[PDB]
Amino acid sequence: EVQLQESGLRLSCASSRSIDGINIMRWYRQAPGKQRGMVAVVTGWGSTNYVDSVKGRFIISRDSAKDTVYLQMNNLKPEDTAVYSCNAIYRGSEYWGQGTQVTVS
Amino acid sequence: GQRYETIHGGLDSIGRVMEHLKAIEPLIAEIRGPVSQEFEARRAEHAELIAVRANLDQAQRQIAL
Amino acid sequence: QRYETIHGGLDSIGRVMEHLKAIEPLIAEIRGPVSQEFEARRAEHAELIAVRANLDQAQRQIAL
Amino acid sequence: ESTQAIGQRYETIHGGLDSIGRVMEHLKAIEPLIAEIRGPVSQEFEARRAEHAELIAVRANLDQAQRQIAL
Amino acid sequence: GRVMEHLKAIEPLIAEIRGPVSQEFEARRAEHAELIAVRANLDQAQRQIAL
Repeated sequence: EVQLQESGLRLSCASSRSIDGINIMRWYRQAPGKQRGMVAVVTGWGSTNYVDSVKGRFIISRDSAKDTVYLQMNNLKPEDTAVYSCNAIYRGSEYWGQGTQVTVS
Repeated sequence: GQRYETIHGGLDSIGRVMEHLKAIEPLIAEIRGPVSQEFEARRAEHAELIAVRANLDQAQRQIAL
Repeated sequence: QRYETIHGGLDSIGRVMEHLKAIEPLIAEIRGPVSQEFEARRAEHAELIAVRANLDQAQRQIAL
Repeated sequence: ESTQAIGQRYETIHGGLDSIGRVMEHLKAIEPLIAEIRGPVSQEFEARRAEHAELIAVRANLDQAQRQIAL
Repeated sequence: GRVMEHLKAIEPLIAEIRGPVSQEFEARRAEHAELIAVRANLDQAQRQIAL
């Protein structure tokens, strides 16, 4: 039982509880008229990677204190325009929030 | 001819109602979907609680000891 | 939300009947002109049979 | 049963949902049949008025032949 | 006309698949809801164990 409420060139979410008691979490990008797509990955380690499209572009960071994760938009070309939704994985479960959208340019 | 055209407007009406189908039905599909995805999160809960009953039983037995 | 799932099933069913009761009558009226205005076209065909027959007779009377 | 049964049940749920989706997709392509059953269809329903006149022209041919017989 | 009568015949599948979702899911949501409290039982178990 976890809730991931969204926020947000810099966007974040907050979990119900147990940040860093929460193992792997990642973010996903929903381009319109398209299906789901992963964006970037933080782990409990702080080990991090991106997807090739946004490689170099986006930067992701975890704040252990206030139960949250961060994505910051960078040098965006409108092509990334999409609706984004932040994801997490907990003892073998999905965890999806409501997500939020990003615009042209 | 005139009567031909009257019932041809009828066929146009049937085409517009099928256009209503084209506009409505898939939205119904992806409103059924997320209900099911929440139910999958419910599978996850069920597995968690499978793990939980055995823990409760071993805890109570060791409490007795 | 799952109550809305139930009602979504019900309303998709309802609009489906809206169709069914539209098509089958609408196809019925569309059936209409087919039959009765082939009768009309047959009337036309017989008339332009009679006309060509009388033209044949008229041209024979021209010649004679 | 609590998960594996709910497992098979959820595969049945998604099978049904997407199967209805497939059936709706098959339905999706019925309007083009309506367009085919109307467009040039109504075109000839105008063509009836278009080509109902040269037979009136042969009506005139018979009339002119008739009073020429009289003449 | 064939395909329209086909949809007429297709609706009953939609109804009967609309059913069990409702029934089984409400009922065994109630089931999971009661099995939620097993976790509270477990928390009481560990607190008593520590004491």
